[PDB]
Amino acid sequence: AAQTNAPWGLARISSTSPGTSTYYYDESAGQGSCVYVIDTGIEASHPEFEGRAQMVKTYYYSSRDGNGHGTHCAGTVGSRTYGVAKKTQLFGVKVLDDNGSGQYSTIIAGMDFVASDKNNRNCPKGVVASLSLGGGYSSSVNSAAARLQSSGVMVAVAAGNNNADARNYSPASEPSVCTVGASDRYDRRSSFSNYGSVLDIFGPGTDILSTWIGGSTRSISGTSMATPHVAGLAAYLMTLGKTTAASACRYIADTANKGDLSNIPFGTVNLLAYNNYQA
Ligand SMILES: [Pr+3]
Ligand SMILES: [Pr+3]
Repeated sequence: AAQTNAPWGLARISSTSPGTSTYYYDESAGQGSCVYVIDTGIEASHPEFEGRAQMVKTYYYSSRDGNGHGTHCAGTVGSRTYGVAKKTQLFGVKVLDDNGSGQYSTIIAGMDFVASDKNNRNCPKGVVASLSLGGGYSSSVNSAAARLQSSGVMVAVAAGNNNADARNYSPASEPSVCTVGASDRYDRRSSFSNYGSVLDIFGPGTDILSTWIGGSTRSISGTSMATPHVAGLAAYLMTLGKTTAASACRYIADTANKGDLSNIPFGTVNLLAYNNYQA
């Protein structure tokens, strides 16, 4: 399948080179997989989700995304126009408030929730969780991410926007998950992207167009935007049967574009998420 004039991030993930505009992908499009977006919520009513999104848990007064951040990330996972895996099922878990903030206790509860809740869903091709969030180092937050991964969920987490070593941020610094840095459309490390040995992979993160609340769209930047590219890619590859929740991050690194990125510090992987679609 081919989407013409795609957001640059989608085009990038289906090309060995920067600068292309068409997103090439297998028509299976992540069908049969499930992605939990653990964030500010998802505006499930957005036409771009086509009925494939639903809120399943909130830790606040409402399940509504009153911010937009979660809706943007969910859109990059699986919206029609802005999504990597355009036919996946999206599940919203609101651990962040409408200012985009959340307590670590709540974020941990949300991860534990997904580990259990997946056992009540039909997700024959597997389960992914996208965590576009984080703050300073916490062994408890890292452990929650490790548990979620161990439970059989492909966990993708943001590296953080501190232009620093991700070792000092959580859940980024949890080794057993998939820690995602951000790149821009000229294949530079995004100016804000964290780096370091714990990064597993980079995804498009600068000037990423996706869904927003109020049935709208906008372009924003962050390792928060790179993370759902990788979560969506994992879902897509799992639907194709090429990999599993336990092995998808490694598979994505195995098959990534290598050495294409600039301003990568020595000791940080130079690996950019790539779907290797061959029609
Ligand atoms: Pr290349
Ligand atoms: Pr890792």
